[PDB]
Amino acid sequence: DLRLHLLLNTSVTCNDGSPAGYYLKESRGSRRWLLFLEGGWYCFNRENCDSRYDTMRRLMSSRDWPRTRTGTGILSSQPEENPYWWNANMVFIPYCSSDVWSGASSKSEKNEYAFMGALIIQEVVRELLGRGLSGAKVLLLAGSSAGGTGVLLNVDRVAEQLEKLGYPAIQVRGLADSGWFLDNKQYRHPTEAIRRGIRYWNGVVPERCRRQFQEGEEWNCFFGYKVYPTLRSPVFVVQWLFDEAQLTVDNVHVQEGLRLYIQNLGRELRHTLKDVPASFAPACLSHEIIIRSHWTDVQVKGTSLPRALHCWDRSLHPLKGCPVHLVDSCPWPHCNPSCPT
Ligand SMILES: CC(C)COC[C@H](CN(Cc1ccccc1)c1ccccc1)N1CCCC1
Ligand SMILES: *[C@@H]1O[C@H](CO)[C@@H](O)[C@H](O)[C@H]1NC(C)=O
Repeated sequence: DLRLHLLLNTSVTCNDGSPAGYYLKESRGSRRWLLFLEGGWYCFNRENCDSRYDTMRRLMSSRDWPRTRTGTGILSSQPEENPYWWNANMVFIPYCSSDVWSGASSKSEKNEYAFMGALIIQEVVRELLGRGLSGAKVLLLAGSSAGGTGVLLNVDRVAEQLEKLGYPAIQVRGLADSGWFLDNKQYRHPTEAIRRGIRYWNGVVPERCRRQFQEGEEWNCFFGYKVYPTLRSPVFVVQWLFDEAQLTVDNVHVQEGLRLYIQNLGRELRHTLKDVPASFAPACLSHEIIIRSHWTDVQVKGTSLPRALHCWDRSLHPLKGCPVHLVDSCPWPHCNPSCPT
């Protein structure tokens, strides 16, 4: 089990001003550290954040968090469940800021809620340095859904933080699961929600991407295919070709018009990954993968995700029989037989 620690700096808070935190299981024989960002949508104004506080309160407050959590999938310490990194130091960071991990604003006389996602990540890193992270060789910042987008927005800032604190030997990398979206045409009649959220949250984006798009256009940096080329840290992208959250935003819930729409979406997703050399993109209708207990079961071209990640590790020391770029070419959901049921 992973054990809860609330942040010693109690000014870095969840939405309601309660302290943020992290769950930790140390592995003293290992120099690998895995820091996982939880997902769970977001809120973007007073009225919809109040609604979230009523029925999704664990995503806005630490007051009701349990003392422990069980690590699953890539967070499991059992080699049978996690062939990739079972001996690593494991960290699960709960999502309690509702800001896609981008916020840097405190509660105040003008602000009913605090949106501190970007500061929460930085404070977790700083406090872990006193608990063994100072000896790491590799820090993998991973995340699913809003947490996958969170990796893209924060991985280079973690790398810059460790350099400035005097730890240039730690190699920072990212693993972004189910956070690679397209700003496409909907099937029936959403970027406005991110534009509004950034202002409400005092949201921050990576500096090189910010300098490209400029004031008022920072929402562009929330889209993987636009922010990825600006990043310097190595990032492995995991994305279903027919992601259910993508389809929900597109108003898809089969005749010719919908058939063409769905096939075009898979082709467009595949196009955006052509120049992403570490990627895993199966032709399945689903959402999230890395913390599911049966994450080992899916394969692309005969290679599982745990294998592809191991081959990525080797490449950062092409490899014979050890591929890292794995994108399905078949054009319809479940054309890959290994898709989840
Ligand atoms: C997992 C969540 C963070 C996903 O949020 C999806 C979008 C926000 N977009 C905008 C978007 C526009 C077009 C197509 C897809 C998404 C978004 C964009 C990039 C990264 C995160 C969220 N919302 C709009 C209303 C409801 C959800
Ligand atoms: C606590 O965090 C806040 C916000 O990140 C920061 O301004 C402050 O310096 C921190 N306090 C200490 C003692 O580091």
